[PDB]
Parts: sequence; structure tokens; C-alpha cells
Amino acid sequence: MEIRTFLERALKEDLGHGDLFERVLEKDFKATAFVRAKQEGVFSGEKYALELLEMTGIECVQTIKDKERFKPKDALMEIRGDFSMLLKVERTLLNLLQHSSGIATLTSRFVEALNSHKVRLLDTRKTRPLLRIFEKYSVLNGGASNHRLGLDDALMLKDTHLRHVKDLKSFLTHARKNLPFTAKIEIECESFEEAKNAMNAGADIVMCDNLSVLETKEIAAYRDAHYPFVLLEASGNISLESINAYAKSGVDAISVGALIHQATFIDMHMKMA
Amino acid sequence: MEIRTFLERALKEDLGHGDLFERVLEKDFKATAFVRAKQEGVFSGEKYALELLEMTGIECVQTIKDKERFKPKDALMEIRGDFSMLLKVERTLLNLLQHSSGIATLTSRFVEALNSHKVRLLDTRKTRPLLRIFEKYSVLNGGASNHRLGLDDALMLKDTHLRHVKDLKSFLTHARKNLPFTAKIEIECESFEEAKNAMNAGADIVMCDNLSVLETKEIAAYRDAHYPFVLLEASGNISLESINAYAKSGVDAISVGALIHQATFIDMHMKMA
Amino acid sequence: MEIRTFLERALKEDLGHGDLFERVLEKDFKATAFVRAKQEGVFSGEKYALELLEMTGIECVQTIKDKERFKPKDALMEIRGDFSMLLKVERTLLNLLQHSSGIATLTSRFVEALNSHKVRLLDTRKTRPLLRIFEKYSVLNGGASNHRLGLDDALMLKDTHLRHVKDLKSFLTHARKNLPFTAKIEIECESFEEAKNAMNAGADIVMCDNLSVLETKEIAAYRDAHYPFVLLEASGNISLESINAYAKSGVDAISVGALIHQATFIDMHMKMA
Amino acid sequence: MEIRTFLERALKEDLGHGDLFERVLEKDFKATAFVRAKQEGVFSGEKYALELLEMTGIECVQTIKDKERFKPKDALMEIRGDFSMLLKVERTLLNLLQHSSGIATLTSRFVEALNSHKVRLLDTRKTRPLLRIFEKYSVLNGGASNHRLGLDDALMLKDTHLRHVKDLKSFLTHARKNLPFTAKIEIECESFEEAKNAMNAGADIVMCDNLSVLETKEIAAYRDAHYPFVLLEASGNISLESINAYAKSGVDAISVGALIHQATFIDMHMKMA
Amino acid sequence: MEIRTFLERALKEDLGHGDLFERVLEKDFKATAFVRAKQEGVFSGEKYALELLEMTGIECVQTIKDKERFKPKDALMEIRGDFSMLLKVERTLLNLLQHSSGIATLTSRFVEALNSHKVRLLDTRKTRPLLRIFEKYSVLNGGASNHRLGLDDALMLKDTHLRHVKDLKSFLTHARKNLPFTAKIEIECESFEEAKNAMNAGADIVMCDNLSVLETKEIAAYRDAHYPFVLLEASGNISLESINAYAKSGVDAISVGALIHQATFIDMHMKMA
Amino acid sequence: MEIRTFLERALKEDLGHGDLFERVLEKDFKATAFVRAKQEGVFSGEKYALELLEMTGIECVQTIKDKERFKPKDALMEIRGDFSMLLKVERTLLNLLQHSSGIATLTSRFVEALNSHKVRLLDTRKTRPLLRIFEKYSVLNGGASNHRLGLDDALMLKDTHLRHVKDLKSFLTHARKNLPFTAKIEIECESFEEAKNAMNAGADIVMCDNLSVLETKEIAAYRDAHYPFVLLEASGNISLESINAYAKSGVDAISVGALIHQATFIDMHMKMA
Ligand SMILES: O=C(O)c1ccc[n+]([C@@H]2O[C@H](COP(=O)([O-])O)[C@@H](O)[C@H]2O)c1
Ligand SMILES: O=C(O)c1ccc[n+]([C@@H]2O[C@H](COP(=O)([O-])O)[C@@H](O)[C@H]2O)c1
Ligand SMILES: O=C(O)c1ccc[n+]([C@@H]2O[C@H](COP(=O)([O-])O)[C@@H](O)[C@H]2O)c1
Ligand SMILES: O=C(O)c1ccc[n+]([C@@H]2O[C@H](COP(=O)([O-])O)[C@@H](O)[C@H]2O)c1
Ligand SMILES: O=C(O)c1ccc[n+]([C@@H]2O[C@H](COP(=O)([O-])O)[C@@H](O)[C@H]2O)c1
Ligand SMILES: O=C(O)c1ccc[n+]([C@@H]2O[C@H](COP(=O)([O-])O)[C@@H](O)[C@H]2O)c1
Repeated sequence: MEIRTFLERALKEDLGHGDLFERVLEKDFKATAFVRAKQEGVFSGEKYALELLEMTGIECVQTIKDKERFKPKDALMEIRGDFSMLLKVERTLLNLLQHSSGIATLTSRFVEALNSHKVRLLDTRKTRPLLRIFEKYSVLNGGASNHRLGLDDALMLKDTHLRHVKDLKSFLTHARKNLPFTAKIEIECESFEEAKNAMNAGADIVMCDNLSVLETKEIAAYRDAHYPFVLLEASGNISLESINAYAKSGVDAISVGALIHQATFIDMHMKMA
Repeated sequence: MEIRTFLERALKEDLGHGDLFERVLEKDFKATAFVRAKQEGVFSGEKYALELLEMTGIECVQTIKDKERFKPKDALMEIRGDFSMLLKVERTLLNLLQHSSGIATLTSRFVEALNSHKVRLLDTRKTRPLLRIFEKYSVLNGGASNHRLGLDDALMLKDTHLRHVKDLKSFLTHARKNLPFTAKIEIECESFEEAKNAMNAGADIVMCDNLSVLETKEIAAYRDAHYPFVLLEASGNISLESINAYAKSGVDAISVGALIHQATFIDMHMKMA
Repeated sequence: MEIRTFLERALKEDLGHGDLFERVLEKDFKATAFVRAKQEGVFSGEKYALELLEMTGIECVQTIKDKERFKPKDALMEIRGDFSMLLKVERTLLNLLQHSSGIATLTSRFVEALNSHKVRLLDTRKTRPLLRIFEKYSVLNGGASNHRLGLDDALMLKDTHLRHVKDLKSFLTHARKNLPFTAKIEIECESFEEAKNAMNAGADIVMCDNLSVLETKEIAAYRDAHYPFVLLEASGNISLESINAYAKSGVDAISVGALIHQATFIDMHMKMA
Repeated sequence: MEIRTFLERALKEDLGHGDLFERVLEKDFKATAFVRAKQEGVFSGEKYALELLEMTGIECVQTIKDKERFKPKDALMEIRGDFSMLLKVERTLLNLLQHSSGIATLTSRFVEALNSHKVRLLDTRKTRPLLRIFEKYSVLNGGASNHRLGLDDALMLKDTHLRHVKDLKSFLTHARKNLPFTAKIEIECESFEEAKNAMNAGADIVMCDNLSVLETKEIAAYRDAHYPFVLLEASGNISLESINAYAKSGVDAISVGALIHQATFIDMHMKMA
Repeated sequence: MEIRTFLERALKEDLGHGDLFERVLEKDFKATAFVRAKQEGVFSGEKYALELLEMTGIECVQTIKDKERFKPKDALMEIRGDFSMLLKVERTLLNLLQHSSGIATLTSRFVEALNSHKVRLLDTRKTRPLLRIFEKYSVLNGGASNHRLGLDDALMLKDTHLRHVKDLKSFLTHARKNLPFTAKIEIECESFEEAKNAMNAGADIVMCDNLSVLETKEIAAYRDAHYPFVLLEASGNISLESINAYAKSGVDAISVGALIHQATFIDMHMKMA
Repeated sequence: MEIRTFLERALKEDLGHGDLFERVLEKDFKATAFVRAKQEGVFSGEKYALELLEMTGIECVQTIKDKERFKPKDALMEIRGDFSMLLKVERTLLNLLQHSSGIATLTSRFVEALNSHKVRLLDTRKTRPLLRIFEKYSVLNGGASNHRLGLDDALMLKDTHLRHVKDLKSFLTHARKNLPFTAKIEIECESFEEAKNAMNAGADIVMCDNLSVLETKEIAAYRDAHYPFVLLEASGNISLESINAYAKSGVDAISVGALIHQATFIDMHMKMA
């Protein structure tokens, strides 16, 4: 398990010195519980919930696969194990769930509001500390694709890196030999004129930072023109509304980091019996 | 440093095999950069930012103390160190910042909308996985107090625990001897009649789950009545609006977990030069 | 699980580069062995031991639960599993069963002199490095009760703390808003006058330090009339003889941390048979 | 370094979610502090403390060395750092100086009552969990000498191991080619007979477990006679009231694990000034 | 920092319970020492070494940067610091400088035969356990270039993968939406026919496995007319003689992972002087 | 256990952010696989593999033992688990079986060309970083024997250490009381003279570093003469073309660290079926 520790840690920060309830409890027995929802939405974080549960000695009788949709008063999980242990895990479970689910839902919404089957939805390294993965996985279980996961994943730069370079074309070449063979080089651009110097130099990918439909199409055009095998990325602010408009800019994928840093939880709770 | 690793981990998940930019860079030099804002709001996470920075070999020339307020186009930090290293830390810094700042702001707002100096604002164990502390600290730098930090912090129960007990009073006594001496026992209650069985039994604290003003006042009353030294907690949903109404229920503190699981980031970015 | 890593490290230290015997052992085989007393005492350590065994792959046949009493020559545990693993888990097993039971035993000898069903006996924060929780556990299996476990569990102030404090009453006031909601505040006082002040400032617990049986009965009495809701504990070089007296002095609880820093091993050993 | 992680852990167990007093302190500041003794004994732990101090950014002004003797009321250490920290570090620093010194002292007693500049006094493997290295280190300062540290250190066969070895001379011969090149073997014997055999098999050290001062003499002789470079160690329940007695029997070392599993805390405390 | 913990563990393993010499060393003192060649080669390991030194408290006086060439009897490093620490960091230091330079050296011997400024030499994923990154680094200081570093760095498919795949072209299509946006896809092909298929399905990189110089020049040519935007690499038991030929065969890069699993130490040693 | 964390790490370095193929796989499923040899040699690593397998929930159907000989095309292991996993685990499993077997093989060569049932062949401390234990283990299977494992194992003084010791007989005598009770000392000598001295001082093992087969004979004699229980080890740049030569000189063991720092991967691969 690559996430075995992640859970390990999440549980400890809440258990600290050790749960207080178990000290008082006299006779521990084996009971059962459900994870009803309280607000319709999608569901992500199954994988984790499963791992955590087996990791704690909690049997997962019934579960609703990820990527699935639900409505309030719906049973999402019939877990069963010792009583004491059940209560310790209660919170850590709901939490990771609600957070994963939430980003998944808020992401779901961005999907339909895209309406397309030839354009990709991407996220960003804009993630909460220590959740680079836990979240991207969530962005996924919504219907979007994930962009790069780290800074070793694919060399991607912007002005900040080139504000001291002469001859771009010649630059992207002295990199190729000083990089990993299977790494693409994506570049950020703020104006039409840039996208050109880009492609020309080699750029495996070209982004579009804060630029209007007609500003992009000129590039989406100049692209279909000479450099065809060079993906294009619409990335600026991309509001939930101005998102559909860009799908039409004839651009491969649009990255809306807001998918992650804008997703609140989703009501859920746990009841014994 | 108790948070030294927290940062340690946050940086790695993004660096993975190792940043790709540094491979290409030819001559590394020492430059400087700022952390301008892009949306007025409060600021939290100074502590971390500081630690991270020294941890990375980045000098923190100028910083704006936590709990402070800011407006767009404002410089929040003049950091200076090697160029390569500056870029690796760029993201991990903004992230933890924006997230801490965000909860701080959304919390700030809940403060003024409370208007009071005798009533406390509390949060909940409703926190994102692996951020139990990173967040509570944020809830703090907003103006609120923190409730319990874990399940070892203070024995607090609800129906779920008592749906199998006879004689509450006698119960809270066989706990005291099987608990840590400095631990209070807070109890959750959903109806007037409960608050009574509570106090009577001993309960060091009594909460109020999803109950209207007049429902609470009856208890806030019966409290000022016989059991005075028994704090009272208003905790249900407490919308940003129906929050002020409860301040008047004559209750010690009100806990609005929404403070954490509802706070999105806050625009910020980093520019060289 | 929380004590996995504890046990894990307790083993790692003894094996080092690896056991040498398993290098020369020709044919490993399943064998049974028992842990046995060689002196009388009260049993502590089950929790830890069972977890060690089931961790290493050794089956546990029979075990005397914690708190139980045992005479010498008594068989305490029966265990089966690979010969090689038994000889590795041997000292690691015994060692903790001894250090653990050693405390618990020396603890009941106090719980005796104490002799009361209204007064609680408490340990302290004076514990051997890395065994805080371990040792605290033991004290429980000794018949007494644990005080706090850390500096986050509850706020406690003594001379060193106050020497830099003006107007205490005003302090414990503008403190509650920066401490976690459930947190109790306790104060060490070396005299009656100090005692009154504390209680008044709004202390939750007052500690009667190195004070004569009398001075306590008085700081006690004063408390049963002006502040009945305050906790009082007596501490300071209390012994097996003088401990009895304090019990009968109207004082909430007594803390003789010696129950730990003055407890030694209880000779035990393991035989194959 | 080496023990940095030990201290790193010893602290994390006491701090937990975080120190409380540091939440309510108003203005931290630099300050001095002294560790005074309240009991006479011998000082151990220097090694550890100095790292604990530097590790937590505290300055060490003055400090006595390991093995130095001290009287009560003696000022042992002069530390100087931020008031807030000095406090978090206090108990830890003391706990470990009391445990370490505690051991060294009791040890120093056995070394005096042993009386002899040619016979070594040894500890064992009976140690408290997670302190193997620490406690050995302690014994060292008390003026005695360490036995092996773990199971990789050197091979020792007690009866348990032997009860399955037909022909020992071979077993030892056909074990050398497996055990690392530089390892000694030690066999536990309970009769002049066993020791006479064990030695021909080629043991490198012979344990004279629970034997009369006469039998021991016998073996010491046979040793000085036919096997000179063998090495003798007398062990078993040995106490002050019999050490000197065994010292004069020819054995090269007397082994008494009571040195650690029977040692206790030497009273100490920290003052500000 | 990323290689701290690497070095940290490389030390921990050699010291075990702790160095024995520092136990018998009477007076420690500051001394200087040099690491020296005893055979010719290309230098690798600086990054790691400097970090080891400055980590242990040893000053570095002079050092031959990485990639540099050196003859025997040449002085490679001058270091000052506590005698005791020098003797501990000794083998740990040498060992990695050797294993590291050993690779790099054996690598340049290939970069030679290769002889080209249009073709890149690449390592593989066949590395010694725990040294993936370490060894990959070395290969760089050998004059070549690294292939991918993990199974997250980029998707690669070989026989074993395809045996359970129907209609590949359709696969690489409904895959891009589940792979991270930047991810390149590469395919191992054991023949011309396989090669075409790959390219067509939309592969980003095709690997020419155990194929004759010719069959490559052909899978090459075909590619310089129908798919000019595809990467081609040749692999499979390539050696120091036959490696030259492939260079001149219109193929993007060559991957002879032997540059690692077939590289040994380069005799070096350290002298005090 | 012991090495679980080694494997846990070896995997985490290759997986990184996560395996890609597992993102695009459609329906995972159980499957078998064989590890076939493509070179003749001797099998090492069994110990590790079986843990890697069980650790990642893969079933081991059949497997050859450590030290068993194998020819090419020989099927060495039959594993059976989820297709997805079998793949993540593939390279690791092979990498470590190739490194381990690689060593054992070269070793097995020296053991044959050594020829002698009474002279031990030893490795050293010259090992690759983080594999000290692993590589020693490997040498073991090759049929040779391990020297000490670290600096805690036993004390060895080379010239460096000695260059400051006036009077060695004393130094060794007044070092015994510090070093653990069961430790051997070994001194490096470069002349019949040094060895004659070192032995009186009381060394327990004497290194005959870089000496003629004649000088070695000389020392071996003096050894058999005046110091019988001393132990001789010949070392230095020794190769197949001179082993048998030294074996017949009286020394108890020949030390050749080339066994590991010169060993390479033995070709192996994994097939599905
Ligand atoms: O390196 C990455 O993971 C990465 C991938 C895609 C986009 N970004 C950055 O994220 C920015 C958009 O953020 P947002 O949430 O306001 O749409 C974009 O224009 C870049 O400056 C960063
Ligand atoms: O144990 C805790 O840390 C804890 C502290 C305060 C409140 N809670 C729970 O959080 C609930 C309120 O959540 P919210 O965000 O909708 O206001 C409350 O009524 C309880 O069921 C939990
Ligand atoms: O910090 C704590 O949890 C704590 C709780 C109770 C007592 N103490 C300290 O421990 C002292 C008594 O030690 P002793 O010899 O009675 O084990 C007492 O008078 C204080 O100075 C410390
Ligand atoms: O494992 C060791 O290093 C070791 C070394 C010497 C002796 N022992 C055992 O410790 C026993 C004596 O216990 P004590 O009360 O002197 O700590 C002895 O007779 C053996 O059964 C164990
Ligand atoms: O997974 C990778 O990164 C990877 C990259 C390039 C090559 N390989 C494998 O390594 C094989 C060649 O090994 P060798 O003897 O040329 O070092 C090749 O034909 C594949 O089966 C594996
Ligand atoms: O540290 C050890 O365990 C150790 C044991 C035996 C020999 N050495 C050193 O290793 C040297 C021989 O190197 P080699 O090529 O046989 O690996 C020898 O003459 C010493 O300087 C080192």
C-alpha cells in the first residue's frame, strides 16, 4: 500500500496520547454502523476508506464504488468491527471522505458545465499541504484528468525561468540532453506573439495564461497551421461559466486549478445501531 | 521544531524524484522575490512559512506577522536565496499560506458577524486529513479559540456512547477514576430534558445540537439556576447569519466547524526581480 | 494500532545487524515456552506483550490478564511458534513484562497504605524517556489513576512559571481564550496564602506542594466553603508511611510520582519445557 | 548524528499536539536556568543533554562532566535560552539526567564494594524498552563496564540453545564459518563439568551461572591451567553483600544486571534565577 | 534537502550500536585528511559527499567537482575536523565516492565508442535497490543522459503488458484521459511490423529491442517519412563494440543499462598526513 | 520484521507518485509469472524476495533456495497475484535477485579457486550505500563467510589509529575495560615485526596487509608457536590468480573485498504465461 502510512498518520493526529473513551468503556463488543449522507453529490476516497478500515480491523460489508452519485439519507457504507475501535475511526473516515467527495462533486459540476468529449479538464499544483495526491485522485473521481503531479513529472516553465535567457530554441535543446528522456517541455504564455517563439523552439506543450477567446484562437489557429503535434492548454481563471466558452477555442485541454482550492466538504455522518 | 517534518513532507511530495528545472539551469545565482496578494484578507501560516524558509536556506528579509490584514497588490514577504531553490519552494509556500490564510479570513468574517466579547468561537475535529493542527492554528489566527484538538484532549461524548448505559450520574463517576485527572467531560444534547440529566450527573460541559434560541435559553436559564460552573456550547449548524442570534442565547461559546470545512484558498502569487 | 512502532523499535535495538544464532541454528522447529514468575507481584504488560507476539508470528496459548496477582513459580504465559523467533522475542518480551509489572506492583503497595475510595492516587510527568505512555499504562494496572500525560493535555503552572507573572487573576482570565476550550488550569502552591490567591484567580485545580498534613486540611477546608468546585491534590516527596495520613484530610487526590521513578524490575524468566 | 532521533522522540511524546503555556505566554524572552541536585550521586547523561540543548536552540553556559560526583544543592548545569522553550525542555532534560545519573550512581556503589583494579563488573541485556543504548551508556559512567549490546554483538548459548546440540565441540567448529569473522562465543555453565567441556569445544567465554565461590575457584583454576586465553564471567543473583566475595576467585569479570533494572531516579530540579 | 536521509541511513548502518574506537580514543583532536585515487577515472559523488561532510561537522577544504578526470596518486579531497568523526565518516565517504565514480567512469568509456552529438545514451530502470536516484545521478557524471526514473515518470509498455491488450490503437486513445497530461507513452517492439503498429496507435516513443543494426535503420527510415514526430531508441544487450554502429542508424537515442549493473568500484583510499 | 522496511523503501523509490499503467488498466485480474535466468550462476536473495512477495500480497508457488545453482533458461520462481501488482513489483524483484545473485556468483568463484575446507574467505566493509546487510547476506550464499558487519561489531585499528599510540600493549590493556565485554580487537600489520609486537600487546586478530607469501608464512609460524589462539587474516589486493597461493600459508582466513565491490548483475527476466 502506497497510502498505508498516509492513513496511519491521519489517525494518530487525532488519537494522540490515546482515545479517552476506551478508558471508561467496561465491556467492549462488536457492533455495526453506516455512513449516511446529508447532501446529494458524488463520492470519492473509496480506495482510502477501504485501506484505512482493513488497517484498523474494521470489516467493510457494503460500500458504494467511487465515481458514483448519491442523494441525501443514502447509506454509503455498512462497516462492522469492535465498538471502541469503531468510534476512533469514525471521524478520520468521514473527514477524508467528505474532503475527497467534495472536490469530486465540485469537480463533477465543472464537467457537465464543460459539455465536450474532445477537450480535457486539468488541475494544478495548487493543492493543500500533504495532500498532493489525496486530492488529484479526487479531482479524478469527478471526471477530470490530472495535470502533472509534481516538479519531476514534466519540466514546465514560464517567464520567471526565461527572464534571463537568450535564444529560446537553442535553450530547449540543451535541456533535452540534461533531462529525463521521456519528459515533455510545456511553456506558459501571456500573449499571441509568445506562443510562436514557443512552438518554434520545440515546446511539447503551450499554455495560455489569462487570455480571451479570440486571443487563443489565433494560436489555436497558428497551431493547426504549422505545428500540429503540440498540445494546447487554456489556463487563466476559467470561471465555472466562462469555462464552456473556451472549450470552443479549439484547444486540447483547459486547466482549472480552482477545482481543488475551492471545494468545501459535503455533509455526512455516522450512526450506530 | 514540532512542525519541522510537516514542512519536510510537504516539500517532497512535490519534488518527488527531484525538480526538473535545476537539471537544465547552467549557472545558479542568488536572487530575491515577493509574495504579493491578489485578494484582500487576513494572513495566517507565518510560523510555518518561516520554518520552511530557514529549512530550505531561504532568507526571510521582510514578513507581515500573522493575524494581520491586507489588501490586493500588497507585498507579504521579501525572501531571498539561491535562484533554483527559490523556485522549488515557490509553490509549497504559497499553498500552505493560501490555505492557512483562507481559513483565517473566512474565520475573521465569522468574528465580526458575532459581535461580542463574552462569547467564544470554537471549531471541530472536522479537519482535513493530516492537517488537524495546521488548520486549528489557522482557525486561531482569525480570532476564534480552538475546541479540543484530539480524542485524548478531553473526553467528550454523545448519544452513541450512552445508547447502552443505565444511570448517567453513576457513569460519569466511574470514568473520573479511569481517566486522566485533568480531563473534563463534555456532553452532546439534542433536547431540553437532556441538558438536565447531564449537569445533574456531573458533565463539565454541555453542548446543544441543532436547537433553536428559545430551546437553548431554557437550558442557559436552568444553568444560571442551579449549575453555574458548567460551560455551555451552542453547536448545530450555526450559519454565518443565525450565528449572531445565538450569541444572545446567553451561552459561553458557540462552535461552528464550518469555519474549516468551507474555507477556500485566497489568491496569492510569487514574482522574481 | 498505536503501540506497533513502539514494539518495533524495542526489537530493532536488540537485534541490531541481525540475530547471530539463527545463523548457526541448523533446523528451525515449532516449540512451546512459558514465561514464569520468580517473585510475587501484580501483572502488567499484557496489552504490549500480546501485540509483540502476534506481531512476530508467535501464537499465544494462555495469558494472565493485567492487574491480576501472581505468586512465584507461577506460570504467566504459554507461547508457541518457531524456535528461532522465540529466542529473539525472549528478552524483548520479558524486559517489558518486568519493567511494566515492576511499576504496577510497587504501585499497589501504595494504593494499600492510601486505603480509601474517595481519594485518587496519581502519577506525574516524571517518567523515563520514551516510555511516558508505557509507564502511565502500568500505573493503571497498579490500581491507581493517571494524572495528565503531556503539556497539551492540560495547563499547569508552578513557581518558575509565575515568577514572570503580574496579577494572576487577570492572567487566568485572558488565557482561557487562547487555550483549548476543554483545558483545565492547575496551580502549584507552597502555602495557604498562595492557595487562596490561586482559587480566587479562577484556578481549576490547586496543588498543595510540600505542605504539612495540617496546612492541607486547612487549604482543604477553606475550599469546602468558598470554592467547592475546585480540585485539590497534595504532592511532594510523599512516602509509604505518611501517605496514609493525607488521605484523611479532605483532599481530592494525591500525586506520588515515585510510583514510577522508584520502581524496579520483577524477576521473571522463560523456560522451554 | 546518532542520538538526535532519541531526543527528538523523547520530546514529541511530552509535547503532543503542542505545549499549552506557549499559547498563553505574552512576550517570550531570553533567560537562564540551573539544574540543581537534591541528592548526592554521580553525574551521567552529559552526552545526551548537550544534544538535547543544542538541538532545541538552548545555550549551555556551564556543565559538569559525566562521572563527576555531586552533593545536594549543588548547581549542575547553567542553561540559557528562550523562556518558552526552557520550559518545554525542562522535564525531559531532568527526566533523562535523573534516569541516567540514577543508574551510574547505583553502579558506582557496586564498583566501590567490588574493590579490585583487575576484575571487570558487567551489566547485561535486561534493559528497559527503547533505552538499550542509553542505559548501557549510563552504566559506563557509574564506573563499570558494558557487556555485549545486542544479539549481533556476539553469540551466547544458554541451556535453551544447547538442549538440542549433540556434540558441542563440532557445533562450535561448524558455526565459526557462518558467524561473522570477529565474534566471540560464550556458553552458560552450571557445573565444573559443563565448564570443562564447553572449554574444549572451544568456547571463547564461559558463564559460571549460579555457582559456589568454590566451584568458581575450581573453574578459574582449570582455566589458568589448560585454557589461559578463555575469559571467565561469574553471574547470577549477585548483590553488594557478596561481590567482593566473588571478585577474589580468578574470574575475569562479575556480571550483575541489577545495575540497571534496579536503579532509580536521583532527585534533581530546575531553577530560573 | 533531499539526500539528507539517504546519507543519514548510510551512516546508521555502519555504526550500528555505535563506534567502538571513540570509546577507547583518549584525547580527540582536529586533524586533516585527504581522499586519494589509486586508479584513473572520472569523478562522481561530490553532491553526496559534501552533504555528508557538512552534515557530520567536517570542514571541506578542497574538492574536484563532478565529471572531472583524475589519474592515480591524485589527491581528490582535503578535509578537516575531529579525528574521531573522520574515522567514522571514512568508509561511508569512500564507499559512495567509489560506487558513484565507478559507474560514471565505466559510462564515459561508452560515451566514447558512441561518439556522436546527435544521439543520446540512456540508462534504464535496472538499478540496485535503494540507489535508483543515486545511480542515475552518477550516470550523468559519466557524460550520458538518464531515461525515466520511475513508473510514474512516464508510461512504458512491453510484451508482458500487451499480451492482455486487444486493438492497441484504441488503447493508447482511451488512456490519455487517465494518464497525467504530460505523460509520454513508449512501446517496446521486437520487429518492424510491431514497430509500425506502435507508431500508428499513437505511440510517443518506440523502442527497437533486440533488433539487428539493419532492422533498426529500417524502423528508423520508415519513421522519417510517416511519423517524423516519434522518438526511437534501440536497446538490448548492446556492448562497447557494437554500440558504435547503432549510433549511425538514424535513431534518436540508445539505452544500454549495463552502464550501471555492470559497473564496479574504483579503488580510492584516505590518508591522514 | 527486519528487512520489511528495506523492501518497503526499494518499492517507494520506483513507484514514486504512483504507477501509471495501473491508471489505464481496465480490469485487473489474477495471473502467474516466472523468473527465468538468462545466465548461469548461483541463486541468492530468496530471503528478500519471499518477503517482497508476501509483503505486496503476491503468492509464491515455487522457488529455488539460496545457494542453489542454475543454468540459463532455467525457471527460478513461480509467482501468482494480481496482474497490476505483479507488474509494479517486477523490476524490483528482479533488480534485487540480480544484484544478490550477482554477488554470490562471483563469490562462489573465489571459493572454488580458493580450494580448502579449513581456510575461511572473507568480505569487508567496502559495500554500496544502504546495502551493508544485504550485500553481506549475498556473499554468504556465494559460499564464503562474512567479516564483521560494522564499527560496533568489533574493534579494528589500522595504521591511522595507531600513529598516536605510544606503547600498544598498554593501550590494548587499558581499552578492554571500556569496549564491551565480548569484543575482539584486530590490528593491521605490514611486517613480521609489527605482527610480532601487535601479538604481545594482546591483539585478538592480526591483519597481514600486503605481504609476500613468505612473510605471511613467517607470521603464521610465530603464531602457531608462541600465540596459538590468535587468528590470522591475510588481506590486500588479492585476486583469483593468487588465492590458492595464500590459502596454503597458515593464515586462518583470506580477506577479499573484491567479492562485492566488483560483482555485477547476473542476467534474469520475468515472463507471464
Ligand atoms: O505546475 C503545475 O502543476 C501547474 C499546472 C497547470 C497550471 N499551473 C498554474 O495555475 C494557474 C491557474 O490557476 P486557477 O486555479 O486560478 O485556474 C496557471 O495559469 C499557472 O500559473 C501550474
Ligand atoms: O470532538 C470534537 O472535536 C467536536 C467539537 C465540537 C463539535 N463537534 C461535532 O461538530 C458538529 C457541528 O458541525 P458544523 O460544522 O456543521 O457546525 C457538532 O454538533 C458535533 O456533532 C465535534
Ligand atoms: O506536570 C505534571 O503532570 C506534574 C503533576 C504532579 C506533580 N508534579 C511535580 O512532581 C513533584 C513530586 O515528586 P515525587 O517525589 O512525589 O514523585 C511535585 O511536588 C511537583 O514539583 C508534576
Ligand atoms: O544476555 C546477556 O548479555 C546475559 C549476560 C550474563 C547473564 N545473563 C542472565 O542474567 C542472569 C542474572 O540476573 P541479575 O539479577 O544479576 O540481573 C544470569 O544467571 C543469566 O540467566 C544474560
Ligand atoms: O523501464 C525502463 O525505464 C527501461 C528503459 C530502457 C530499457 N529497459 C529494458 O532493459 C533492457 C536492456 O538491458 P541492458 O543489458 O542493455 O542494460 C531492454 O531491452 C528492456 O527489456 C527498461
Ligand atoms: O574494515 C574492514 O572490515 C576491513 C577488513 C579487512 C581489510 N580492509 C582493508 O581492505 C584492503 C584491501 O582491498 P580489496 O581490493 O581486497 O577489497 C586492506 O589491505 C585494508 O586496507 C578493511
